[PDB]
Amino acid sequence: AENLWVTVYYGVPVWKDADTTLFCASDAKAHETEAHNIWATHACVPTDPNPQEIYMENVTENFNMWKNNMVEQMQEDIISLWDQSLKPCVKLTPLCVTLSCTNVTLTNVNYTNNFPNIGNITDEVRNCSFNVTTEIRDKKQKVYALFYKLDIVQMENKNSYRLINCNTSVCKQACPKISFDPIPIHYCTPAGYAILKCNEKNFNGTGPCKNVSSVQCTHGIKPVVSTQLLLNGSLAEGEIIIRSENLTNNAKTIIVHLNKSVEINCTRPSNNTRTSVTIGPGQVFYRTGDIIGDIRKAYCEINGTKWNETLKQVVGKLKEHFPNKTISFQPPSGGDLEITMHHFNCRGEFFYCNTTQLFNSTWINSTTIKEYNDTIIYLPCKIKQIINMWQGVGQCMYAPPIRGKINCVSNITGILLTRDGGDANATNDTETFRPGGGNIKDNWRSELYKYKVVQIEPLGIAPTKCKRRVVE
Amino acid sequence: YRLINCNTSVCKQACPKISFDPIPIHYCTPAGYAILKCNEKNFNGTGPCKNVS
Amino acid sequence: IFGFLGAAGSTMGAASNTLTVQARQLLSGIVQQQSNLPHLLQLTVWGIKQLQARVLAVERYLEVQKFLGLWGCSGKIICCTAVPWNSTWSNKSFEQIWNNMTWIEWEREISNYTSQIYDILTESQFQQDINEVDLL
Amino acid sequence: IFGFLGAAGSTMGAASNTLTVQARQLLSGIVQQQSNLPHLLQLTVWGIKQLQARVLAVERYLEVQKFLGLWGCSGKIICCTAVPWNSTWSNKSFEQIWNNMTWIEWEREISNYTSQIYDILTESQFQQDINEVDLL
Amino acid sequence: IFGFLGAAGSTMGAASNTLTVQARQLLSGIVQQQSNLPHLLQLTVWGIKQLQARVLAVERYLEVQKFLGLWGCSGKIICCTAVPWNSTWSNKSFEQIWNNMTWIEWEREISNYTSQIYDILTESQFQQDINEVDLL
Ligand SMILES: *[C@@H]1O[C@H](CO)[C@@H](O[C@@H]2O[C@H](CO)[C@@H](O[C@@H]3O[C@H](CO[C@H]4O[C@H](CO)[C@@H](O)[C@H](O[C@H]5O[C@H](CO)[C@@H](O)[C@H](O)[C@@H]5O)[C@@H]4O)[C@@H](O)[C@H](O[C@H]4O[C@H](CO)[C@@H](O)[C@H](O)[C@@H]4O[C@H]4O[C@H](CO)[C@@H](O)[C@H](O)[C@@H]4O[C@H]4O[C@H](CO)[C@@H](O)[C@H](O)[C@@H]4O)[C@@H]3O)[C@H](O)[C@H]2NC(C)=O)[C@H](O)[C@H]1NC(C)=O
Ligand SMILES: *[C@@H]1O[C@H](CO)[C@@H](O[C@@H]2O[C@H](CO)[C@@H](O[C@@H]3O[C@H](CO)[C@@H](O)[C@H](O)[C@@H]3O)[C@H](O)[C@H]2NC(C)=O)[C@H](O)[C@H]1NC(C)=O
Ligand SMILES: *[C@@H]1O[C@H](CO)[C@@H](O[C@@H]2O[C@H](CO)[C@@H](O)[C@H](O)[C@H]2NC(C)=O)[C@H](O)[C@H]1NC(C)=O
Ligand SMILES: *[C@@H]1O[C@H](CO)[C@@H](O[C@@H]2O[C@H](CO)[C@@H](O)[C@H](O)[C@H]2NC(C)=O)[C@H](O)[C@H]1NC(C)=O
Ligand SMILES: *[C@@H]1O[C@H](CO)[C@@H](O[C@@H]2O[C@H](CO)[C@@H](O)[C@H](O)[C@H]2NC(C)=O)[C@H](O)[C@H]1NC(C)=O
Ligand SMILES: *[C@@H]1O[C@H](CO)[C@@H](O[C@@H]2O[C@H](CO)[C@@H](O)[C@H](O)[C@H]2NC(C)=O)[C@H](O)[C@H]1NC(C)=O
Ligand SMILES: *[C@@H]1O[C@H](CO)[C@@H](O[C@@H]2O[C@H](CO)[C@@H](O)[C@H](O)[C@H]2NC(C)=O)[C@H](O)[C@H]1NC(C)=O
Ligand SMILES: *[C@@H]1O[C@H](CO)[C@@H](O[C@@H]2O[C@H](CO)[C@@H](O)[C@H](O)[C@H]2NC(C)=O)[C@H](O)[C@H]1NC(C)=O
Ligand SMILES: *[C@@H]1O[C@H](CO)[C@@H](O[C@@H]2O[C@H](CO)[C@@H](O)[C@H](O)[C@H]2NC(C)=O)[C@H](O)[C@H]1NC(C)=O
Ligand SMILES: *[C@@H]1O[C@H](CO)[C@@H](O[C@@H]2O[C@H](CO)[C@@H](O)[C@H](O)[C@H]2NC(C)=O)[C@H](O)[C@H]1NC(C)=O
Ligand SMILES: *[C@@H]1O[C@H](CO)[C@@H](O[C@@H]2O[C@H](CO)[C@@H](O)[C@H](O)[C@H]2NC(C)=O)[C@H](O)[C@H]1NC(C)=O
Ligand SMILES: *[C@@H]1O[C@H](CO)[C@@H](O[C@@H]2O[C@H](CO)[C@@H](O)[C@H](O)[C@H]2NC(C)=O)[C@H](O)[C@H]1NC(C)=O
Ligand SMILES: *[C@@H]1O[C@H](CO)[C@@H](O)[C@H](O)[C@H]1NC(C)=O
Ligand SMILES: *[C@@H]1O[C@H](CO)[C@@H](O)[C@H](O)[C@H]1NC(C)=O
Ligand SMILES: *[C@@H]1O[C@H](CO)[C@@H](O)[C@H](O)[C@H]1NC(C)=O
Ligand SMILES: *[C@@H]1O[C@H](CO)[C@@H](O)[C@H](O)[C@H]1NC(C)=O
Ligand SMILES: *[C@@H]1O[C@H](CO)[C@@H](O)[C@H](O)[C@H]1NC(C)=O
Ligand SMILES: *[C@@H]1O[C@H](CO)[C@@H](O)[C@H](O)[C@H]1NC(C)=O
Ligand SMILES: *[C@@H]1O[C@H](CO)[C@@H](O)[C@H](O)[C@H]1NC(C)=O
Ligand SMILES: *[C@@H]1O[C@H](CO)[C@@H](O)[C@H](O)[C@H]1NC(C)=O
Ligand SMILES: *[C@@H]1O[C@H](CO)[C@@H](O)[C@H](O)[C@H]1NC(C)=O
Ligand SMILES: *[C@@H]1O[C@H](CO)[C@@H](O)[C@H](O)[C@H]1NC(C)=O
Ligand SMILES: *[C@@H]1O[C@H](CO)[C@@H](O)[C@H](O)[C@H]1NC(C)=O
Ligand SMILES: *[C@@H]1O[C@H](CO)[C@@H](O)[C@H](O)[C@H]1NC(C)=O
Ligand SMILES: *[C@@H]1O[C@H](CO)[C@@H](O)[C@H](O)[C@H]1NC(C)=O
Ligand SMILES: *[C@@H]1O[C@H](CO)[C@@H](O)[C@H](O)[C@H]1NC(C)=O
Ligand SMILES: *[C@@H]1O[C@H](CO)[C@@H](O)[C@H](O)[C@H]1NC(C)=O
Ligand SMILES: *[C@@H]1O[C@H](CO)[C@@H](O)[C@H](O)[C@H]1NC(C)=O
Repeated sequence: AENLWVTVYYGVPVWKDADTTLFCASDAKAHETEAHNIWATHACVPTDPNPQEIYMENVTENFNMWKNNMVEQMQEDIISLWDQSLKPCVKLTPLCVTLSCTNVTLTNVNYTNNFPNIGNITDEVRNCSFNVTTEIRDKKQKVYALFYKLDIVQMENKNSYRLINCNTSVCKQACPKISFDPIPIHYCTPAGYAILKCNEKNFNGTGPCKNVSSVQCTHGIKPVVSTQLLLNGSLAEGEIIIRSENLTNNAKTIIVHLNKSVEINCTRPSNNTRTSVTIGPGQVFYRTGDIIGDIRKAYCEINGTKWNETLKQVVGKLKEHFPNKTISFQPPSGGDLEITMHHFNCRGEFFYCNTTQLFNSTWINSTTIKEYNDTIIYLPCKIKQIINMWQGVGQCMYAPPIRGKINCVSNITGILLTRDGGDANATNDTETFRPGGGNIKDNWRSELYKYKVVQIEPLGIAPTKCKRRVVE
Repeated sequence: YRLINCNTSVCKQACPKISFDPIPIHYCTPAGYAILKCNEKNFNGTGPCKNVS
Repeated sequence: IFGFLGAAGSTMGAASNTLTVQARQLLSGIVQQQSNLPHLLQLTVWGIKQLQARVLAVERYLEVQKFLGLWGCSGKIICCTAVPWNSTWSNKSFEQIWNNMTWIEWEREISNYTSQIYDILTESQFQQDINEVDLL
Repeated sequence: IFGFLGAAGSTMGAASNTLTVQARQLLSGIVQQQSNLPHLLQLTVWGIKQLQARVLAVERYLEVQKFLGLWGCSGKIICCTAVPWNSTWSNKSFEQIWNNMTWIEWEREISNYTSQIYDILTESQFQQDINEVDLL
Repeated sequence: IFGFLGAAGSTMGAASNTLTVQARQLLSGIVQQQSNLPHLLQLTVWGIKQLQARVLAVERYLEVQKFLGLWGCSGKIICCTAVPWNSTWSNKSFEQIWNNMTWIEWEREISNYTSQIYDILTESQFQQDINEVDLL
C-alpha cells in the first residue's frame, strides 16, 4: 500500500477521438499511365502494397455517420482538384454573342437501324451559325456550329438565340488531353494517428460497434459523381441496409445500400465530328461540326427482372420500419435538372437520363407475385455540354465534344430516397418515396461510413511498486 | 503582314526592370546531406573517381 | 506476439508486455516518400497536404519527447520515478487495477487529474536534482 | 512561485529555483490549433505565416536538444560533467558570482568563448565513453 | 585532424576517433540565415523550396533519434547494449573486423540484417527493465 509510486509508461495502446488531415495515396499499378487524370494526379504518394488489417477484438467504440469529419476534407479536396484542373484551360468569353440559329436540315441516313424505335434526334440539336472574330481582332468571320438545345436560351426576338451561361459566369472548356476516369484513391493518415474500421456486416448507420478492426489507412475510394443513383460503389456484405439518422424525420435523404449488384448499360450510338475553330490569339474551340450516319437518342438498357427483384427486396426491408403502411414509388416531383434526372459522367461526356419508368410501382402485402418475363428496360437520356456540377462553389465547365461512339457500362450499388410528409388520419396507410435529391456529400457518406480517425496518446501512467534509486 | 507568334499563342513584353544577366548561383543541400566532388582531372562521363573530396 | 494497437481491449496487466509494437510506429509510416514522379508539383493541392501531414507527424511526436525529457525517464520505454501516489486520484488497490481494468478505461478514469500530476513529476525531478548539486 | 521569465533580474542563486517553469513552456502554445474554420484556406496569407511558426517552433527546441543530446546527460534539468575550468573565461570566485551578478549580465561576459566551450564539452563526453568500451 | 567525412575511407580502428566531428553537423547549416533581403517573396519557388529544405532537415535527423530513444542509448555517442551476436550475421573474428575492414562497406555486408537488428535490440531493452520494474 505505502509502496505505491507513479510509473510512467510509453507506447500504451490508448486513443482519443480527434480530427486530422489526410493525403492521397494512389495505387501503384493504377498510376503512371500518362493519362493526366483530374482526381488521382501524379502527385500522390505510392500506396503500401501490404496494408495491415489488425484485429482489435475485445473492445467497443462508438461510430457515427452524419458527423464523420472525413467527408468535409475529401469534399474540399474534390472541389479543389476540379477547380485547378480548369485553370490551365482556355476561357470562352468571346462566345457570349447573339446567335442566328436554325432547325436542322441534312441529308442523313433513313434506315437508322431502328431496333430501339424510340426516336431520332431531330429537334434535339440546333444548327446555329454565329459570328466571332479571328486571331486579328479587327476581323470577324462567320462560323457555324451544332449545339444541343439544353445549352441555348432565347432572351427575346425569336429566331435569335444565345448561350445559356452568359448571364451567370463564364465556363472554361476542358482541356482535351485530361480525362475524368475515376481512379481509386486511398486516403492515408499521417504517422501518429490511426483509422478505425467497424468490421460488422449488418452495420446500421450510427451507434456503437463491437467488432472494430484497425488499419493503417483505408482502401480505394471511387471519386465517381452521380445524382440519383450510386455508380460503381462498394456493396455491403450482410444484407440490404437502410441508413438514416432519423427515419421519422423527413427533412433529409435516405441512403439505400444493396448487397446484390445491378448492371446498367447506357451508350450513345451516333457520331459527332470534332472540328477546331480558332477564336483569338492562341485560343482554340472544339465544336460538334456535323453529325453523319447513325442518328438515335442515347439510351440506357437495364435488366428489368433484376430491377423487380431489387425493388421487392428493398420493399421487404422497409416493411419493418413502417410496419403497417403501404409503400409506393413516384418519379421526382420537380426542381432543378439533376434531381429530376439521372446524372453521371462517362468518357468525358455528361448524361441526363430520364429514368421515370423505373419508379412506377405499388406494393401492398406481397400477396401476389409480379410474374412477368424478361424484357429489357430502355430509357431516354439527353446530352448536355455546358455543365454546372455545383451550384456556386465550383466552376462552370464545358466538356469538349467526343467523336466516334461512346459505350460504357456501370453496375449499380446505391439508391437515394426521400420520404414524404403526411397527416395521421388523412393518410390511407400509405407512404410514398421519391428518388433523386441529395447533395454530393450524400454520395460519399455511403462509402466513408466505416472509418473514424483517432489520435494516439502513448503516455500511460499507473501506480506500481518502484522507487528510483538514489545517487550517493 | 502580322506577327508570327500573335496567332499561335500569347506573347508578353518583358518589363525592362528585370535583367537577363546571369548571376552565379551556388546550390547548397539541406543539413544532413553531403555533396561529393571529383577533383580528378581526366574524368570522362562515368567511372570510379579516386580523388573525390 | 501482437500487431499494432492489437491489444487495446485486453486487460492492463496482460497488455503491459506489448508496448514496443505501438512505440515503433510513431514516425515510420508512408509520408517519408516525396512523390511518385517529379510543373511545380510542390504547389498542387494534393502536394500541399504533405506539408500539413509531415509537420503534424513531428509536432505530435515531439510533445511526447518533451514530457519524457523533463521527467528523467527519457530514453526508456517503461520507466518509473519516485514520486508518491497519495490515492486521491485513484485509491484502488494493486490487484483491482492491473489485472482487470483495461487501459482505455483507466485513462478516462483519471483524465481530470492529469494536469496536476504532469506538473508534479517535473518538480519532483528538479528538486531531486537540486539535492545532487547540494550533495557533492 | 514565479511565472514565465519571473526571475530574469534576480540573482544567480535565487534564479536556480525557477528553471522548471520555463522548460515546460518551450513548445506549448496556441499555435497547435489549425484554424477557426477551414477560398483556399491552405494558402491563405494567414495560413502561410502560421505554418512558418510551427516549423520555427520545433527547430528552436531541436537546436537545444541536439547540443544537450551530445553532452551525455539527455533528460535532466541540471547537469554537471568533468570539464574543469581553465579559469580564464571567467576569473571570478564563487560567492562573487552566485550572489549579486545576474543571469542576463553573466551571459555577456562568457558569450565570447562559447564556440570554444561547446566544442570542448562534447569531446569530454566522447572521451569518457572511449575509455569505457575498452574497460569491461 | 580530420574534417567532415575525413576518415570515411580509413580503416575500422582509426575511424572511431572522429565520430564527433561528423556528428555536430546534422542540423546546423546555411538554412539558419533568413535571406539576402526579406515578386512573391514568401511564395516564390525558393520561398517553398527553402521551406521544403528545413522540414527535411529536422525529419531526417530526428528519425535517427527515434531508434536511439528506444534502445536506451539516448544521450551517448557510444553505447553498449546486451544483444549477443550469434555469429549468423557475420562470423569474421574481431581481429578481421577492426583491423582493415573500412566503415563504408562494413554495414553494407550486414545490410540484410538491419531490419531484424533494429527489432531485436528493441526487445532486449524491453526485457531488461520489465525485470527491473519488479525488482526494486
Ligand atoms: C464504372 O466502372 C466501369 C468498369 O470499368 C467503367 O467502364 C469502363 O470505363 C472506361 C472509361 O475510361 C472504359 O475505358 C475506355 O474505353 C474507351 C473506348 O473508346 C472507344 O472509342 C475509341 C475512339 O474514341 C476507340 O479508339 C476505342 O478502341 C480501343 O480503345 C482503347 C484502346 O486501349 C480500348 O479501351 C478499347 O476497348 C478499344 O480497344 C473504343 O472503341 C477508350 O477509348 C478509352 O481509352 C482512353 O483512356 C485510356 C486510359 O487513360 C487511354 O490510354 C487512351 O489513350 C484513351 O485516352 C485518350 O482519350 C482521353 C479522352 O477520352 C484523353 O484524356 C487521353 O489523354 C487520350 O487522349 C489521346 O487520344 C485522344 C483520342 O482518343 C486524342 O484526342 C488525344 O489528343 C490523345 O491523343 C478507355 O480505354 C472501359 O472500356 C469501360 N469498361 C467497359 C467494360 O466498357 C465505368 O466508366 C465506370 N463508371 C464511371 C461513371 O466512370
Ligand atoms: C420522362 O418521361 C415521362 C414519360 O414517360 C415524361 O412524363 C411526361 O412528360 C410530358 C411533358 O414532358 C407530359 O406531357 C404533358 O404533361 C402535362 C402535365 O400536367 C399533362 O397534363 C399533359 O396532358 C401532357 O401530357 C406527360 O403528361 C408526362 N407523362 C406521361 C405519362 O407522358 C417526363 O416528362 C420525362 N422526364 C422529363 C424530365 O421530362
Ligand atoms: C448548318 O448551317 C451551316 C451554315 O449556317 C450549313 O453549312 C452550309 O452548307 C451548304 C451546303 O453545302 C453550303 O452551301 C453553305 O455555304 C454552308 N454555309 C456555311 C459554310 O456557312 C450546314 O449545312 C448546316 N447543317 C445542318 C445539319 O443544318
Ligand atoms: C455576322 O455577320 C452577319 C453578316 O453581316 C451579320 O448579319 C447582319 O449583320 C448586320 C450588321 O449589323 C445587321 O445589320 C443585320 O441585321 C444582320 N443580319 C440579320 C439577318 O440580322 C451578323 O449580325 C454578324 N454576327 C453578329 C453576332 O452580329
Ligand atoms: C468481425 O467481423 C469479421 C469479418 O471480417 C468476422 O470474421 C469472419 O467471420 C466469419 C464467420 O463465419 C468467417 O467465415 C470469416 O472467414 C471471418 N473473416 C472474414 C475476413 O470475413 C469476425 O468473426 C467478426 N467478429 C466476431 C466476434 O464474430
Ligand atoms: C442480399 O441481401 C438480401 C436482403 O438484404 C438477402 O435476402 C434475404 O436472404 C436471407 C438469407 O438468404 C433470407 O432469409 C431472407 O428471406 C431474404 N430476404 C427476403 C426479402 O427474401 C440475400 O440473401 C442477400 N444475398 C446473398 C447472396 O446473401
Ligand atoms: C452495352 O450497350 C451496348 C449498346 O447499347 C451493347 O452493344 C451491343 O452488343 C451486342 C452484343 O455484344 C451487339 O449485338 C450489338 O450490336 C451492340 N450494339 C451496339 C450499339 O454497340 C453492349 O454489348 C452492352 N454491354 C454489355 C456488357 O452488354
Ligand atoms: C436478368 O436477371 C435475371 C435474374 O436476375 C436472369 O434470369 C436468369 O437467367 C439465367 C440465365 O439467363 C437462368 O439460368 C436463371 O434461371 C434466370 N433466373 C430467373 C429468376 O429468371 C435474366 O436472364 C437476366 N436477363 C438477361 C437479359 O440476362
Ligand atoms: C460491378 O458489379 C459486378 C456485379 O458482380 C461486379 O462483377 C464482379 O467483379 C468481381 C471483381 O473482379 C469478379 O471477381 C466477378 O467475376 C465479377 N462478376 C462476374 C459475373 O464476372 C464488378 O466487380 C462491379 N464493378 C466493380 C468495379 O467492382
Ligand atoms: C500562324 O500563322 C502562321 C503563318 O501566318 C502559320 O504558319 C503557316 O501555316 C500554314 C497553314 O495555315 C502552313 O501551310 C504553313 O506551312 C505555315 N508556315 C510554316 C513556315 O510552316 C501558323 O500555322 C499559324 N498558327 C496558328 C495557330 O494560327
Ligand atoms: C477479453 O476479455 C476477457 C475478460 O477476461 C478475456 O477472458 C480471459 O482470457 C484469458 C486468455 O487466456 C483466459 O485465460 C481467461 O480464462 C479468460 N477469462 C477470464 C475471466 O479472465 C479474453 O481473453 C479477452 N480477449 C482478448 C483477446 O484479450
Ligand atoms: C589508406 O591506406 C593506406 C595504406 O597504405 C594508409 O597508409 C598507411 O596508414 C597507416 C595508418 O594511418 C600507417 O600506419 C601506414 O604507415 C601507412 N602506410 C602507407 C604506405 O602510407 C592510409 O593512411 C590510408 N588513408 C587514410 C586516410 O588513413
Ligand atoms: C424545327 O422544329 C419545330 C418543331 O417541330 C418547327 O416548328 C420548326 O418549323 C422547325 N424548323 C423549321 C426551320 O421549320
Ligand atoms: C427523323 O427525323 C426527321 C427530321 O429530320 C423526321 O421528319 C422523322 O419523323 C424522324 N423519324 C424517322 C423515323 O424518320
Ligand atoms: C440500428 O439498427 C439496429 C439493428 O437492430 C437497431 O437495433 C438500432 O436501434 C439502430 N440504431 C439507430 C441509431 O437507428
Ligand atoms: C461513325 O464513325 C465514322 C466517324 O464519322 C463514320 O464515318 C461512320 O460512318 C460511323 N459509323 C457507322 C457504322 O456508320
Ligand atoms: C416490374 O413490376 C412492374 C409492376 O410492379 C411491372 O409492370 C413490370 O413489368 C415488372 N418488370 C418486368 C421486367 O416485367
Ligand atoms: C407510372 O406512370 C405514371 C407516371 O407519372 C404514373 O401516373 C403511374 O401511376 C405510374 N404507374 C403505372 C403503373 O403507370
Ligand atoms: C411473356 O408474357 C407472358 C407471361 O410470361 C407469356 O405468356 C408470353 O408468351 C411471353 N412473351 C413471349 C414473347 O414469350
Ligand atoms: C587529389 O585531389 C587533390 C585536391 O586538391 C589534388 O590537389 C591532387 O592533385 C589530386 N591527386 C593526387 C594524386 O593527390
Ligand atoms: C476510495 O474513495 C471512495 C470515495 O472517495 C470510497 O468510496 C472508496 O471506498 C475508497 N476505496 C478505497 C480502497 O480506499
Ligand atoms: C472487474 O471489473 C468489473 C467491471 O470492470 C467488475 O464487475 C468486477 O467486479 C471486477 N473484478 C475484480 C476482481 O476487481
Ligand atoms: C472531472 O471533470 C468532469 C467534467 O464535468 C467531472 O464530471 C468529473 O467529476 C471530474 N473528475 C473526474 C475524476 O472525472
Ligand atoms: C494528494 O495529491 C493531490 C495532487 O493532485 C493534492 O491536490 C492533494 O492535496 C494531495 N493530498 C494530500 C492529503 O496531500
Ligand atoms: C583556456 O581555454 C583556451 C581555449 O579557449 C585554451 O586554449 C587554453 O589552453 C585554456 N587554458 C588552459 C590553462 O588550459
Ligand atoms: C555584487 O555586485 C554588486 C553590484 O552588482 C555589488 O554592489 C556588490 O558589492 C557585489 N558583491 C561583492 C561581494 O563584491
Ligand atoms: C541469429 O539471429 C538472427 C536474427 O535475425 C536469426 O535470423 C538467426 O537464425 C540467429 N542464429 C542463431 C544461430 O541463433
Ligand atoms: C565464417 O565465414 C566464412 C565467410 O562468411 C564462411 O566461409 C565460414 O564457413 C564461416 N565459418 C563458420 C564456422 O561459420
